[PDB]
Amino acid sequence: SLSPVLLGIVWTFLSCGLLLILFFLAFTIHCRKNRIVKMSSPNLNIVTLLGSCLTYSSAYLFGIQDVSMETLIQTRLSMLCIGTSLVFGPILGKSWRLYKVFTQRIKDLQLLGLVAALLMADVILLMTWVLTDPIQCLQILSVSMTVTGKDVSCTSTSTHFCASRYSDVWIALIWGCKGLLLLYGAYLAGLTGHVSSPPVNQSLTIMVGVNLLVLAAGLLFVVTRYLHSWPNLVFGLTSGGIFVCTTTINCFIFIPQLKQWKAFEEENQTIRRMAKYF
Amino acid sequence: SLSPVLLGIVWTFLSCGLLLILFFLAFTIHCRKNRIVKMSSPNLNIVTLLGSCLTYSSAYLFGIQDVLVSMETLIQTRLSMLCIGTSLVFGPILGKSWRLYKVFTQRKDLQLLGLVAALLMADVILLMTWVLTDPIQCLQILSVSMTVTGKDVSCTSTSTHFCASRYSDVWIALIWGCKGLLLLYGAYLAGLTGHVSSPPVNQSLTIMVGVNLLVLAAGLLFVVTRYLHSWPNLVFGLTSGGIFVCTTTINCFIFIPQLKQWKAFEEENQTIRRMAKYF
Ligand SMILES: CCCCCC/C=C/CCCCCCCC(=O)OC[C@H](COP(=O)([O-])OCC[N+](C)(C)C)OC(=O)CCCCCCCCCCCCCCCCC
Ligand SMILES: CCCCCC/C=C/CCCCCCCC(=O)OC[C@H](COP(=O)([O-])OCC[N+](C)(C)C)OC(=O)CCCCCCCCCCCCCCCCC
Repeated sequence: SLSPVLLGIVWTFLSCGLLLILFFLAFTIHCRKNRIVKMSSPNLNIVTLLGSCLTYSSAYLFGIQDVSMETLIQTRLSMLCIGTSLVFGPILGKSWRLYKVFTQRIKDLQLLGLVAALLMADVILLMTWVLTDPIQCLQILSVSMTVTGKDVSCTSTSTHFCASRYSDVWIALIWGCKGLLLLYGAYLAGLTGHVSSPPVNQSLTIMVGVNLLVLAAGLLFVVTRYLHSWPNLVFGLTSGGIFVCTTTINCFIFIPQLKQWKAFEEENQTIRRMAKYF
Repeated sequence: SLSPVLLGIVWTFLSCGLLLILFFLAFTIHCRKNRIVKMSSPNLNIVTLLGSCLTYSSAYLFGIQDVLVSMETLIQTRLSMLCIGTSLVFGPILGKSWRLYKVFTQRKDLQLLGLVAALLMADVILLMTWVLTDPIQCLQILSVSMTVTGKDVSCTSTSTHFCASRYSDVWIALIWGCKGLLLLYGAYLAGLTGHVSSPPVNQSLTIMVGVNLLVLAAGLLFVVTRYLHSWPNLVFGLTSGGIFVCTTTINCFIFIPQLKQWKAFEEENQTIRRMAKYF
């Protein structure tokens, strides 16, 4: 039921995003010991890039329709939740470390432990969601007689959807926990405001990321809920929102590093040129 | 409909909160030239207290049930009052934080009043669009559904009467979304002014406590209103308690330090007056 053209366009965009993420991974693994890369916590960037990979994979999984379907939907939604937690944890840890060293001074292990607890919260919520009530797909046909007190109307609808019995409670939980995390992250971004350079100070990236996150989540929640008879629109909007948010966050993280690195080695090459000239 | 004991208890608690807001308003207006009050923003504190009054008033309206047999406009007005009251409570705090940040980062109440006026105009245009496009309708629907799984088939008979909008989750996501973006910017502002001055002038702790309590209460009350419509006492008590807790906590965090630092100032004044009388 999905157009091949839209599928091809979305897959090409997601593959280009994955290639960009892999390029950033190669850059931050190869140039680990460089000053510009080393001062930007290259170990905590691996977790962000891994979460970005998970988010892109879930965006891919959002595009297959027919074939169970419950396992597919749970898999892609849990992949999205895990990937976004892994993307946003390291940034918050970096901001917290910058705040702590600035304010009357943290190893990578403690930050990774905090990120692991953050991930465990999501794992607990997803596990209790999957076990308490799965996302079983039901074919619903019914006849409804509407009485508003002034007019009588009758309608017969045969609808099919994949959802939980109490899906809004799990929604409100996941949205709520992520929102508390984002509020604390915005507080951290404010605290480490104009405290250092962009590659070290992850403050604009946090604000852009949380704003895009809230906007995309609201839009896609509404669109999935109500425009379910527009499969191409829902698929395109979901994939575009995931792609835009992930690509924007990763670009904000890594482009400053790339340009500062280019300037650093250009200066080193000029120094070597001067040494060779004499 | 609703138990008289729960109604009485909720009304007592809301009345006590409203009297506390009235006392804070009297303190702000009376001592508007005092140094501790003046270095705060009494004109903006008045707006915060008026928003608190609106939020306390809406909690009373949440307890009216099976009286206006008129029920649609009651829900519309109680929810619009909550939205406007939250805007009026939180806008002034953000304006005070922004003014503090801009004063100490250099290279005014009318401007902040204009900013919060725009903030309230956003909610006004959202609420007007909600009412005019998709208003609440109190409709009774009886229906039978033949729920069939991959291998199992069952039938159910449901007859329900609820007052809600046709595209209710659209307006929910919109208002929740705009409020959440403003609260994210408020958290950013609280971070920017994290340790810039004292709690009477600095509003970081009040902002963070308020946004956390607000998100938690809204998330709880959305779910319980949606899924526990068969528990009128529970939903009424929980909604009133959440509104009361949020408003009371925010206003106490704003105004108690003012009272503390005003009483200390007055005590110092009295001590020096007594020493002057001695000599
Ligand atoms: C950094 C990159 C990451 C950001 C990407 C943002 C994109 C989000 C799109 C996915 C969310 C919409 C889909 C909702 C679920 C669905 O498809 O329906 C199946 C169902 C709900 O179906 P339904 O209710 O939408 O439709 C049925 C309507 N009916 C009338 C029957 C009720 O899912 C559930 O039951 C709930 C599952 C919760 C699991 C978590 C979801 C993924 C979380 C990813 C975002 C978390 C981070 C951001 C949080 C926001 C900021 C605080
Ligand atoms: C500082 C003090 C203020 C904080 C007080 C926080 C308490 C909030 C409790 C009220 C919200 C729950 C009620 C939801 C609407 C309802 O009653 O159902 C009628 C209906 C929804 O009904 P329903 O969907 O819940 O039940 C019917 C289910 N059915 C299957 C039929 C759909 O309301 C609407 O249609 C939406 C109207 C939106 C108007 C705005 C609501 C009030 C706004 C107050 C909170 C804003 C500030 C916080 C935002 C979040 C933080 C970023």
